[PDB]
Amino acid sequence: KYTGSTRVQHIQAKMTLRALELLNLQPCSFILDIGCGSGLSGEILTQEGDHVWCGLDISPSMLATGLSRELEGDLMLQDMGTGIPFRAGSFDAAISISAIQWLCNDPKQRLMRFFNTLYAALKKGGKFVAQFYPKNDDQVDDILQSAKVAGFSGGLVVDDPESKKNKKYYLVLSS
Amino acid sequence: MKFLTTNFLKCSVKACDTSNDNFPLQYDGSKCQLVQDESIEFNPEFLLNIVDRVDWPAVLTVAAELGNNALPPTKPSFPSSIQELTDDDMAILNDLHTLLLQTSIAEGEMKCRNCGHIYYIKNGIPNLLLPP
Ligand SMILES: [Zn+2]
Repeated sequence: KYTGSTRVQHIQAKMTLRALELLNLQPCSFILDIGCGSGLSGEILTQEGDHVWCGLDISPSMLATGLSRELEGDLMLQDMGTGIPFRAGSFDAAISISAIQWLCNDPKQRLMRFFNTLYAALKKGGKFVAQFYPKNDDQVDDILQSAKVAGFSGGLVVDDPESKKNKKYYLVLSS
Repeated sequence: MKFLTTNFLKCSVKACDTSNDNFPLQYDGSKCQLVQDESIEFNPEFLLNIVDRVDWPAVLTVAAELGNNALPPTKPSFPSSIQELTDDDMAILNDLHTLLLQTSIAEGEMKCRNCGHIYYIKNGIPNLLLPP
């Protein structure tokens, strides 16, 4: 079953804006958008922060849709579980909306490959905020533990945690 | 894929992680079709923010592979603030904008100089998926 595309769009815009609030970046930064889907989050990066960005997604159909949006960022067909294919210290920050739980679909190896290479691809002190939909607490702890081993500090923000409908989880990390 | 992206994208192959030749990729001058996109507005704050990170030798290499050798051999340097820019600074920043942001590869291919793996770009989008 499904949600209206306008409704998914509104929710994703809100989560992207919240992620950006959590990131607290300077304008005109260089940002990696991980699991960018059709580029809705990239649109907001451009407009809200005047940021320049690269978007990564595993899905050809999402990226094709991204092409139709007149985006200013670069879309790339790639698999976050194989690592972040950028040189050391490339990005100011990274953002990810509704995507990283896919890493859990060997998962523990892919999770470490993701966090180790992301740590490397961020400038020193670079930040990463990811909204994600965990299946359970163990999943949350596994992700947090992997980030920790990779060298990230920080923690977790849960908005509207009393709400079973509206509860959202944000990983908030610094390198 | 913007020229700027060529200055950060490296080989995705894990065995190449610690190889000096995983970056920059080697772009095929005979395959890469370039596009100028004037729609992306001049952003001098971004350029000032990015310049220290830019790998000039890698800019020179990729640009030469794409048929541009009309670049200064030394990385342009700038004051630390927008207000301190001169007209000459501004002109170079503008040239940097055109080069880095407004120039992209619409269709083409490039390979790792370490492992030889060849990556393809279609409709501006590089395919970075790694086969079995
Ligand atoms: Zn390689």
